[PDB]
Amino acid sequence: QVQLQESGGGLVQAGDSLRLSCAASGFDFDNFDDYAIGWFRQAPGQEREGVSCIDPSDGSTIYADSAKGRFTISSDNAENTVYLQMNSLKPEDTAVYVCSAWTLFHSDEYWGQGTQVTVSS
Amino acid sequence: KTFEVVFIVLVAGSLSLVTIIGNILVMVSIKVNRHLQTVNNYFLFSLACADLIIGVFSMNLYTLYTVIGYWPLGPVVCDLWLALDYVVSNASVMNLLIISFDRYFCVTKPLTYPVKRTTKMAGMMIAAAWVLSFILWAPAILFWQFIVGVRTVEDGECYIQFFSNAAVTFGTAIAAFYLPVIIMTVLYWHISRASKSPPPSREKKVTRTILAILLAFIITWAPYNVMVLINTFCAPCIPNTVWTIGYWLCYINSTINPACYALCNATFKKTFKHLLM
Ligand SMILES: C[N+](C)(C)CC#CCOC1=NOCC1
Repeated sequence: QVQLQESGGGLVQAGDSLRLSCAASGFDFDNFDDYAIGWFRQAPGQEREGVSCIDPSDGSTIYADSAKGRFTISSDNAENTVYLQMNSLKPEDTAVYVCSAWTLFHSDEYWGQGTQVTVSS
Repeated sequence: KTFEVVFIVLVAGSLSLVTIIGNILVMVSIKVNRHLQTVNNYFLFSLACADLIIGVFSMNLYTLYTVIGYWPLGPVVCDLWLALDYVVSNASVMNLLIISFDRYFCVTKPLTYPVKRTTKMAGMMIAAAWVLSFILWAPAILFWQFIVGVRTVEDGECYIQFFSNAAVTFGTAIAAFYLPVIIMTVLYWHISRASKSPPPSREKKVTRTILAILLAFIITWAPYNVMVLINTFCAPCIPNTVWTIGYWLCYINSTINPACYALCNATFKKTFKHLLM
């Protein structure tokens, strides 16, 4: 079955940009195409809010009202790996970024482990 | 003609058997597998529970009722069995309904709702389903003879005696099937049309699965719910055979539920197969 690993976790000064990449693996009788993938950030003690979400099958982009205009998401359908690039960061985006995958109607729900993104200044 | 009467207990009996086994596998595979223990599957748990009670009690008692020729168990357990059956079947339907709602909100609010919705809310909506079902069916079923002053139910047969009175029959039936099927179908329409924008996979698979679900609910629950309306105008209108088949068609929904909701998911079946060996 599938487990999802993250990257791009590092320090950045205000105004800079990062690229978090989530790689999924371990497909059998199910396809990476059959999973819609999103990025969730968690601040210290705060709600596990969802930043953005993408459906690779359709290419349909759905962002949150907080990260619209700065964050851009896409993927590599053949490689089964998604890419979220965020631009012009503020120190308000300091959180652990985990990777989620829901199948249609949330039956097969998966989370990753996450990567730390600390923004300076 | 003697062969005929055993074949029916074999078919209906084995169907009941398969029903309870299936839903037991659902409950078990949810409590055992921690991965599929999402909020969405709590509704599946309640559903499988209702379908289990339906599977073991309703199905076999109606099997007995039909195979004997009459209801020999007495007025007490007739009123009881009918109250139970109607309540937990209405509970199944309300479950499906609340599942529909949940899926709608999971679709429209893609990131906010799945986080905002907690387990407590799930338990609340489940309890609400069972409570509403019970309130709508139970008190009207048992105390319909205390209010009228006579048990209209024949000595041999066992039916709901409010069926003679159309005025209540319609109002109860619609709040159980018609209204809920309207709601389910309309917000599933909202799901299909809003989610996926000839369309390659999204609209295709969504429309497919939604179609299968709605087709199941309808093909099973409609025939009886429309025959209940037929018989409310004329008593000798419907043959007991056809009536029986309406009843059973209603029962087999509780058999097919683990196929439209659980096994329709990829993982659930994989979790199921280990229970074999
Ligand atoms: C149909 N049966 C009598 C077997 C069980 C029942 C009931 C009451 O509620 C509902 N009927 O159809 C939809 C829900």
